[PDB]
Amino acid sequence: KVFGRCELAAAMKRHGLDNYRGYSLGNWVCAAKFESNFNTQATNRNTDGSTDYGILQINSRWWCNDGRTPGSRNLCNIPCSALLSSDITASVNCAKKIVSDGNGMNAWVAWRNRCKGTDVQAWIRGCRL
Amino acid sequence: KVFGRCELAAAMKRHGLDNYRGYSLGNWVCAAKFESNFNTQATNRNTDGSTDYGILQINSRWWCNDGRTPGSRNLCNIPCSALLSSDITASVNCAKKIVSDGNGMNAWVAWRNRCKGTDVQAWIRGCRL
Ligand SMILES: [Cl-]
Ligand SMILES: [Cl-]
Ligand SMILES: [Cl-]
Ligand SMILES: [Cl-]
Ligand SMILES: [Cl-]
Ligand SMILES: [Cl-]
Ligand SMILES: [Cl-]
Ligand SMILES: [Cl-]
Ligand SMILES: [Cl-]
Ligand SMILES: [Cl-]
Ligand SMILES: [Cl-]
Ligand SMILES: [Cl-]
Ligand SMILES: [Cl-]
Ligand SMILES: [Cl-]
Ligand SMILES: [Cl-]
Ligand SMILES: [Cl-]
Ligand SMILES: [Cl-]
Ligand SMILES: [Cl-]
Ligand SMILES: [Cl-]
Ligand SMILES: [Cl-]
Ligand SMILES: [Cl-]
Ligand SMILES: [Cl-]
Ligand SMILES: [Cl-]
Ligand SMILES: [Cl-]
Ligand code: NA
Ligand code: NA
Ligand SMILES: [Pt+2]
Ligand SMILES: [Pt+2]
Ligand SMILES: [Pt+2]
Ligand SMILES: [Pt+2]
Repeated sequence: KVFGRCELAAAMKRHGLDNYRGYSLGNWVCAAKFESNFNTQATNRNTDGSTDYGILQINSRWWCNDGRTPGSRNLCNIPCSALLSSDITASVNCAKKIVSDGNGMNAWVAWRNRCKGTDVQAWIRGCRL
Repeated sequence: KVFGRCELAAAMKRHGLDNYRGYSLGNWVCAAKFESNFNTQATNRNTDGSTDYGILQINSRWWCNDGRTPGSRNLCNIPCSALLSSDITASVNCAKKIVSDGNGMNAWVAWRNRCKGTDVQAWIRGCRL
C-alpha cells in the first residue's frame, strides 16, 4: 500500500507513535517518507547481505527473519514479510523496539541525515489526525 | 518460509504444477532452487528498477504490483508481497500465467541457464510427493 502523507500520520497516531520515546509524529512521518516513500512494500538490499523492509525500512540483521541473512537475529519475532503488509501494526511494533534500543531515531540513517533538526512539524500540517 | 526440497515439490504438485504446460515437476523445483534457494521471502532488485519476489522470483514489471516500478503492469492482479507468503498459492497461480505467456519456462532466466536440458528428475527423487 502506498500511503498518503496525512493517511500515514493518522495510522501512526492510532498505532501509538505520536510522542513515542519523545519523538513527535512528524519525526516518524518524515522518516517513513525518506525511507520508503510511504510504500509498505519497499525493500532495499544492503551491501552486508541484509535487507530493509517496509515503510520504515526495518533491517533483517537484527529485527526480522527473512531466512537469508547469515548470523542474524529476529528481535521483533516476525517474518520480514509481515513488515510489507498494508496493515502497519507489525512495522510500528517493531519500530517501538528499535527506537527504545539506545540510539533513539538515529537507528534510521535517513532520519538522522534528512529529518533530525528540521521542521518535522511540517510533515503533519494540514492533517486531520 | 524456507522449504525443504521434497516439501516444496509436494506443495507444487498439490498446487497443480506437475506437468503444467508440459513441464515436469523437477523443472519447477530446479527453477525455485536457483531463483530463491527455496525461500519464499527472497527479493532481488533488478537494474531496471523492477524487483523479483518469492520462490520463483516473479518480476514487478509485468506480474505484480509493488508501487515502485514505473510503467508496470500487474497481470496476476496481486500485490507483490503476496508472493512472499509461506503459502505458495499466489506464486503458483501467477507462475501458471507466466509459463503460458509464449516462452514457456524460458521466462525464468535461471531455468534456461541452469535447469533446461539437465536431469531435472533428480530434483524430485527420494520424495514422497
Ligand atoms: Cl499495494
Ligand atoms: Cl493497496
Ligand atoms: Cl495497491
Ligand atoms: Cl491504522
Ligand atoms: Cl487500524
Ligand atoms: Cl519467521
Ligand atoms: Cl514465518
Ligand atoms: Cl516462522
Ligand atoms: Cl494501518
Ligand atoms: Cl491497519
Ligand atoms: Cl488500518
Ligand atoms: Cl532519544
Ligand atoms: Cl519465515
Ligand atoms: Cl516460517
Ligand atoms: Cl521461519
Ligand atoms: Cl501446499
Ligand atoms: Cl496447501
Ligand atoms: Cl496491489
Ligand atoms: Cl494491495
Ligand atoms: Cl490493492
Ligand atoms: Cl504452500
Ligand atoms: Cl499452503
Ligand atoms: Cl501448505
Ligand atoms: Cl513450452
Ligand atoms: Na534476521
Ligand atoms: Na507491477
Ligand atoms: Pt494494493
Ligand atoms: Pt491500521
Ligand atoms: Pt517463519
Ligand atoms: Pt500449501
